[PDB]
Amino acid sequence: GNAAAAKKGSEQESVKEFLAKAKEDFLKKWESPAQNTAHLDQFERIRTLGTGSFGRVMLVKHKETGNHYAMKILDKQKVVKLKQIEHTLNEKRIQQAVNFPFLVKLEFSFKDNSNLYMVLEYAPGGEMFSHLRRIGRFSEPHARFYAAQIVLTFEYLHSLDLIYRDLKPENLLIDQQGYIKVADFGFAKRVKGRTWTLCGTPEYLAPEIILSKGYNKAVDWWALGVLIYEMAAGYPPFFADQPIQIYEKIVSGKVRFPSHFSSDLKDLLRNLLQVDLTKRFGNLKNGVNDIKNHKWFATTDWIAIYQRKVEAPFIPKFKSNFDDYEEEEIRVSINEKCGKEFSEF
Amino acid sequence: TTYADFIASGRTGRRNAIHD
Ligand SMILES: Nc1nc(Nc2ccc(S(N)(=O)=O)cc2)nn1C(=O)c1c(F)cccc1F
Repeated sequence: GNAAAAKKGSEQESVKEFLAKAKEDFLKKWESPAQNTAHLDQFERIRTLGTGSFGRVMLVKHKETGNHYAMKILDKQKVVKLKQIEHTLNEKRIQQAVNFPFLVKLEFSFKDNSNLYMVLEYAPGGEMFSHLRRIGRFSEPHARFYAAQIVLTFEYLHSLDLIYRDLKPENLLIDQQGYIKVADFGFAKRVKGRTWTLCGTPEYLAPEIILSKGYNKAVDWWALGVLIYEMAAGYPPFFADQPIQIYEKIVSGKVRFPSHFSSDLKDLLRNLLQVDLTKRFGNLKNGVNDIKNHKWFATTDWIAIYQRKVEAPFIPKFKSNFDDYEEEEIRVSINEKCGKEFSEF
Repeated sequence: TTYADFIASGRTGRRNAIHD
């Protein structure tokens, strides 16, 4: 409904009051960031869970509590070479400040001569990516369950003047209850108005990013369109062997839907994958309510989702089943590297 | 099929971000 999306007041005022308090909490931490809250030697390193451009992400156990975490290791020199200093500072400053059920917690952070360390809340279900590729595609109700959590997460992040800028199944973890946690704040940025950095993942980039136009939080809503499509189809709406071929498809104005997509799903996706910013859902007068009140979400009880009261369509089997990596011991240089650049981390 | 086209493509593994 379009009339419902352009409505107040009671339920909308409840959302407002929640978001107001959330902003107050966020600003305190934003202005006074947690820093140097642990040390490497407090963590037993178990196995590699994955790799990023800056280093391994390791399953670790906190020795004095026995709690398990995922520790993202970032080689400072590599961050500098890739010109990602400010993005890494953004990543840690933002992640330590936010609090929402569907965001991975930054539990501890610290640095040594060689590396930055981000000790993250561990999700036992691994990445959505792994499950989506194995299963092939998710049913519409399954996709909808995940999509709903992303909608609320972006409503939360955007209210704090944050843009996320790297939505993809690779960055979404599944917890013990089958719910989502958004991981990787590497491109997250707090900005009022427009920004210009060419960043993200090719399949998920909005046209305005590719076209070097200046952009805002509407890029996240475009990315949601891509995600929902990929979850429901099993493949993204724009794919090719090379990124340049992907970009040509994104900017073309054309999208084809699988024949099994419901009419409601297609309508929503046409409104999210809208090249015209004055027409893209999430970026209109009604903001996120255009999405929340769309037919495809008619069965979605937003409060129940937030409260984790909805039965998950899928709980990953837990036990052996982990991806194997060749392991190497961490060498910490005897000389401090890039101290000035990362002083605020 | 579009699915078969995707599965045979070089982009079915984890996708790296662009750091420009
Ligand atoms: N916080 C977090 N938890 C996990 N859990 C996890 C569990 C199993 C596996 S696997 N496929 O079996 O090797 C992988 C991850 N990851 N994680 C991360 O931040 C994280 C991420 F976002 C992306 C890649 C790797 C990570 F490590």
